[PDB]
Amino acid sequence: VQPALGPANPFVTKEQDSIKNSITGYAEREYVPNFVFNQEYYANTHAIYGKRNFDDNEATTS
Amino acid sequence: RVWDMRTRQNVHVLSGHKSTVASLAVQEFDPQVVTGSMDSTIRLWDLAAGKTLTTLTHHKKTVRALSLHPDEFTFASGSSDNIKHWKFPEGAFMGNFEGHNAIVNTLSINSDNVMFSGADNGSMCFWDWKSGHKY
Amino acid sequence: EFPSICERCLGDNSYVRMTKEPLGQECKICSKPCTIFRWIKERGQKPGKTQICVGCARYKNCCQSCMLDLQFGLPIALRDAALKLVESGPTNDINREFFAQNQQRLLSNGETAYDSQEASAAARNLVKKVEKREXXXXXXXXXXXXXXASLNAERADYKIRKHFEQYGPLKSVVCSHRAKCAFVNFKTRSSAEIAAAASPDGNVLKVQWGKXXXXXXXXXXXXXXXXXXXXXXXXXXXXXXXXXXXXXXXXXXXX
Amino acid sequence: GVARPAGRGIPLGQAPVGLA
Amino acid sequence: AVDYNAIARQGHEHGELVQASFRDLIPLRARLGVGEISLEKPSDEQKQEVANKTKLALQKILSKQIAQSQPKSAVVQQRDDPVYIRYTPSNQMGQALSKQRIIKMVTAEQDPMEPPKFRHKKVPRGPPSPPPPVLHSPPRKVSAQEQQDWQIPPSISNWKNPKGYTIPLDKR
Amino acid sequence: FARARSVFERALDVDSTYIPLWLKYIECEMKNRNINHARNLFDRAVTQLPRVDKLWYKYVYMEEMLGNITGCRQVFERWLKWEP
Amino acid sequence: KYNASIPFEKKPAIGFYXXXXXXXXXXXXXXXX
Amino acid sequence: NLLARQFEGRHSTGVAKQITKQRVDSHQDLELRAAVMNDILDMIPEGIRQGKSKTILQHLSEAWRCWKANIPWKVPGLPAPIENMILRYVKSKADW
Amino acid sequence: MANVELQTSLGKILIELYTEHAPKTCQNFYTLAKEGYYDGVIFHRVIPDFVIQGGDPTGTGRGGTSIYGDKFDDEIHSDLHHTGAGILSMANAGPNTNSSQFFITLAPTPWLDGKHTIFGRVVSGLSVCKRMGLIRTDSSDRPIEPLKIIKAVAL
Amino acid sequence: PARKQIETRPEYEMEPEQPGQVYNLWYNKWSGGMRQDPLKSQVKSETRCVISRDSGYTKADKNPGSFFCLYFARGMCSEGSKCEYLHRLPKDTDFFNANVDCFGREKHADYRDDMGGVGSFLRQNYTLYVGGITPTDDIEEIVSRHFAEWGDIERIRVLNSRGIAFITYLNEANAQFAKEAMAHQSLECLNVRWATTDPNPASQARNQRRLEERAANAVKKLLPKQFLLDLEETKNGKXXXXXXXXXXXXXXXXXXXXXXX
RNA sequence: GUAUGUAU
RNA sequence: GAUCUUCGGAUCACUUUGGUCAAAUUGAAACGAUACAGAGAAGAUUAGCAUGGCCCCUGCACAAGGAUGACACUGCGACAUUGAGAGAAA
Ligand SMILES: [Mg+2]
Ligand SMILES: [Mg+2]
Ligand SMILES: [Mg+2]
Ligand SMILES: [Mg+2]
Ligand SMILES: [Zn+2]
Repeated sequence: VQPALGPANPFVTKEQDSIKNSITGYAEREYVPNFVFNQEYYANTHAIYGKRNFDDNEATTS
Repeated sequence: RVWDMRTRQNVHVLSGHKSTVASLAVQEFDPQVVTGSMDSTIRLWDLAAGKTLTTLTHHKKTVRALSLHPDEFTFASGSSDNIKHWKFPEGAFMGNFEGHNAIVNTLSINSDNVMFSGADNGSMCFWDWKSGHKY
Repeated sequence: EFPSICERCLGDNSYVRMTKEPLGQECKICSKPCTIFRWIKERGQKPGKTQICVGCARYKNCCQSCMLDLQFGLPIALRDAALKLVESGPTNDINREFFAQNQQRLLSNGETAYDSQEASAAARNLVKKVEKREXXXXXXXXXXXXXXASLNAERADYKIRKHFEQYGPLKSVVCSHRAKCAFVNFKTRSSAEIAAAASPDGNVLKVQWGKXXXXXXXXXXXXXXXXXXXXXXXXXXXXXXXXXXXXXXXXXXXX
Repeated sequence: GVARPAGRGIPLGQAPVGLA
Repeated sequence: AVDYNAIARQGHEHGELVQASFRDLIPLRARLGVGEISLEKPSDEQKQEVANKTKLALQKILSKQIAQSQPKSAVVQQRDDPVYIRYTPSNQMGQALSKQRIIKMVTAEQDPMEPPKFRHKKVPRGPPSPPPPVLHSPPRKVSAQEQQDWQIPPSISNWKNPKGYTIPLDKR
Repeated sequence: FARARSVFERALDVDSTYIPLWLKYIECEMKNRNINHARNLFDRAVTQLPRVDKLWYKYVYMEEMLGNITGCRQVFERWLKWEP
Repeated sequence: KYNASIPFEKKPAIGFYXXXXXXXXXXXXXXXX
Repeated sequence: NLLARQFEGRHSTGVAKQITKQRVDSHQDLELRAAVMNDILDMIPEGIRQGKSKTILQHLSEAWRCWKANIPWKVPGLPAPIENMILRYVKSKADW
Repeated sequence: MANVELQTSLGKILIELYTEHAPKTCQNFYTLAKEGYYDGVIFHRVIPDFVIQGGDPTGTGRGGTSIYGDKFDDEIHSDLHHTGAGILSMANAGPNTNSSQFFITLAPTPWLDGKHTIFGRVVSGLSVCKRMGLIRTDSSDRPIEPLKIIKAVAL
Repeated sequence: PARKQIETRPEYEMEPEQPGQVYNLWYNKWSGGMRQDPLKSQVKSETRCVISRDSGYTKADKNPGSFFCLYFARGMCSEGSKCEYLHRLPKDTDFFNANVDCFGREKHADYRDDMGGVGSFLRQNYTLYVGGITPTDDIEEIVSRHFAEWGDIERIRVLNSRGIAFITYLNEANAQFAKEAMAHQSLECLNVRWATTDPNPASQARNQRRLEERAANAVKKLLPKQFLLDLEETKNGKXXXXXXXXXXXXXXXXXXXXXXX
């Protein structure tokens, strides 16, 4: 780990503090099997629709 | 211009000098490419990057010769001024062969430390690479 | 090597499928070949698209689609006028190609960042800079014209609209700053009669009942009404303005 | 198959591969 | 001269070999503060490092030249591995901070036909890297007889004397 | 300012070692009186070419009119390291 | 009864000494007009 | 090749003209009149004004012309160096 | 109660050491200066109107050790505070983690009182600490030209 | 809900300039003599929309982040009731972002020569350039009647010498919206164009001042509350004692002080 | 009176 | 839905949408009409090659044409003085 050490710059606004590879945020490569990503993506969307729908629509079942 | 033997296709434009690049020399190790011009200058070149390392200006007129010493790791630059004589990576100056009063085109180096400089008068002075004395 | 793109456009979802296309449109500012990045935001939304090359949206510092500045959220033009931070100014067809290429020449060689502390100091300074800057004889002659729905508001437009609309149904409203007057026309006379008595001697007023060369005559009438308001609060130009003030009323009565 | 030397990059993020 | 030699160096992006002092005109035999002069021509294990460095570099350029030179008619390749990524955002405006968001990049596969998508705009080239110190030997004395001995009389033709410019017959 | 102070800079890229451009560019600053502006620009030349005597004399001469004498010496000292 | 935005800028050099010099230069152009 | 011309236009002015028979006599000269612009620049010492660089040529030519006609070409005081410059770079021409 | 002289690439800095207050803090600093430990080290942090820290042999940020072994305890007194511009004080990574690293304030710092061990104040070279603290930096507050410590003399 | 102003629509076929415009299959226009007739001479619109009568609910209203229909402002949105895009005026809430014109069409680099239907994203214009008919001095009653309906106005100028008007607007969205609706209407057809910077120095400074004020308001939400607390506190004090007290307490800087205590 | 450009 | 098999319970199938406008004046060629002027080399007629680019068209073209395609600058100066005479300011 080895911490930095020092007084820490006091001025530092919100915009400087994050470590960013590409301006907005850090971006790095990933290796997720696609089926997991597709499976993950749909579940998230339903939740977003549900809030807009305002309906929970129960739980997924057999 | 640096050309690719096989595919007959230029790779590099060594863009910098501002006039007739009247001489070249080429090596295995860095400073692989040595120019010399009417600018009365010399660069030492990155064959990978296409950019100049050093920028060696100690001449006053057109550099009508370069040449690498067989073993020594050194390169004499000529002209109608001081027939200069240099080191490497930095290039940092070494000495001046002094005594040629003409416009010299040729800096031919030998294995047994003999230069030959022929000028546009026919004046042919042979030199000695350790001292500077022309014999 | 994904794009700039702010958080604001990517949208509600965490996972986002998007497609690059290595040589689509040449950038608008930059005017040179770049990569188009396309994606969807929501369910039945029409999909996004990056409009700028990264080389530029480095310099300009904004969401390669939204173009809203990353720090604040205001537009890029709005930002450069007010804050005046980097002070860019080509705004041409051809000069803007080179100028913006010249900044890409600058930043690429020597990485001169967009300092956010000094940027924020410009804003808090601009905030404080805003705050420091900031009758019986009438009604009788009025009623004589009423017997024989528009009010002249003598002595800004949005406030003139606000204070008059709340006293009846409006037909239309006017203003002239050089004129320094506004003719408020109502739909009914009952409202215009009520609004006259309500807005008499009020701040935001003379509320009566309404009735190259044009620029110089109206600009002359501005200097006349300016000295007319200044005198009442408290010489040759004042007398000459009185002669011009008398000459206008004679033309109005005769016509 | 071919070999190479070292490197051992550090990831800024933690947590599993698929989540985020 | 300690804080001023960083005037000639400014810019360049590679200026540590640039000259500065009078020392630079001084031969290597006299620098004063020099242990030993190495005239030998390095080694074999650098020779083979360099040759690898150069040859790999040229190849990446030559390949990309061949790509632009020929448009590769019908030769359409699908880099068809969906590149997955995670993107850690840096408190941009404020608010939500992180999450990390996994982007999934894909290459839209260019229609074979469509011709080039933009014109060749011609714009004047940018300005060069600022120059270096000149460091000449000291200018030699000339004399007024020498500068007269290089007097060049304007020549005048037997035939090609265009424009006007009349010349008397005793100057021919 | 800009249009003027760019054009000389722009033209100095085309030929560094033209002395008559160097000077012309210097004089036009001090005719509008910004000395600090010029004192950097004067240094640039000095460095860029040491065997241009015309620059060296003209470097100090400005200094006397300007004032402080301790500036003149540090300037005059670093001309003696070239040992003319 | 070229002007728009300068042709090609080429900034002076570097901050060694210069903000006060620019302050007086801006108002002078208005007087010259 | 024709389509790319139609959605791009022609590249920057230059490319390369590749001699041919029409433009050989011209381009021969152009080089000679820039290898005398070389040799003078270097024949002239370290401070004797460059108002001769262009000037030397109008002799060269007149010299050449003089040869073709067979008239001799004595010239009042010019540097015996630059007499030869020009007797030499004529002799070349008079071969080719 | 002995002073120390620092020779940098900009100018010379003389500093009093309050050894009467802090014996160990002025035992560590004084020993390394004489040994030739601070020689050729860069002031790796520089902040306009705050500090210019130093004491990094590794040239990283996470470097430097003490003469004792690795890290030693702080010694705070209410007599010594950060009221001024040019105050020598030891940097740290918590309560009890003082390495060789020190720093020189450029303005008053009330909020650093009670955390860091103050052990001296700059007598001569106050012009050097103001000029050194206005150098061009990268976004990681590192100077673009490495401001070296040439020699550490112990007076 | 909604009104379909014209159910039928318009089908385009033409032979202008009688003897052969040819038609350039590449870019769908005709080509012949009398290019001056194409530059000028635009023919009056067949319909204008009335706001109160036509406006209503849509399929867009249900969707949060939609645009307005271009054909609504033209006054011919054949769909009307079941139109995909909004059928109202742009309010302060509607918002939008930089590179997008209110109607969805993307903005461009830097204007047209003749000033077209969309403007640049490099400079902001809340204004409108017009060319109108001139009966008497009741023109200003006519102008203020119509243009006020399309949106909240800042200031109507009407030059009587040259029949022209520089109409600024409160919301930038109304300006883009206003130009389309006003354009190609009778009070010849009114001519609507984006406004060049008005001549003279004083006026520009006045406009610059307004834009700067607009920016300050936009920034103002952003700034920290303590910074917000200050300027406001100082103005109220116009306090010193309080400031002094604050200073004493102080003696990520705020965060660091907070962390200590 | 065009080859070729300048203005609306 | 189909196939096994307790009415439970399996198993097979899994997120479309090549978009510079969502409806041909005001966001992607200019040429054309008209008017003027009306074609290099120091008499007049006349072939040409080059030359330099922020000018370009025709052409697969690193041929060739397009008037030799068209367009094309030439004060300064890095300033000494000499010796005499007159003038105003210290
Ligand atoms: Mg031709
Ligand atoms: Mg001809
Ligand atoms: Mg012909
Ligand atoms: Mg030609
Ligand atoms: Zn771009």
